[PDB]
Formats: sequence, C-alpha cells, structure tokens
Amino acid sequence: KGPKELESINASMKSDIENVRQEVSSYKEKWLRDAEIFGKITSIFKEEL
Amino acid sequence: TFEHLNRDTLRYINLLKRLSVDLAKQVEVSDPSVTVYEMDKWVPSEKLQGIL
Repeated sequence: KGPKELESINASMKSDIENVRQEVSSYKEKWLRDAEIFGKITSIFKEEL
Repeated sequence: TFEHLNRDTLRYINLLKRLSVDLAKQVEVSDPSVTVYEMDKWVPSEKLQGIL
C-alpha cells in the first residue's frame, strides 16, 4: 500500500484502537451494572443458602 | 560533421516525446471530496521531482 495511504489509515486505525478502549470502558460500566444486578441477586442468594 | 550533427539531432528529438519512458502512476488522494480522479493530472511527489 502507498505510505501516504498507510499513514492515513494509521490515523484512522489509531482512532479505531481508541474506540476499542472506549468500548472496553463501556464493558466495564456494563460489568458494574451487572454487579448492581448481582447485589439484588444477593438477597436471592441468601434465600438459596 | 554536418551530416553527423543532423542525424544526432533527429535521434534526440525522436527520443523526447516519441520514445520517452515514464513513471508507474500509482495514485492515492488525501481529500475525501475528490470522488473522481482525472488520472492524467497525477504527478510525482515534490521530493522525488527534485532528484529527477
């Protein structure tokens, strides 16, 4: 590929990697929501014990 | 001498546009607006042009 072409995608590819980091942050937020769900799951867990 | 000079001149002039050999023409355009490319306005990079 042309180095100018490669330089342009690497700008965009770096942007995509940043988007992936943002997505990982979103997944961590989802995990925190899941943990709140797990704390309500905790009363059910006490009943199960 | 005049005969040699005449024959050499024809070869030189022939050897310019008619028998010239040129660049590959690989094309990449930065502006996203350009949706259609002429393909004849392609030129070589300024750094390479100075060397040539």
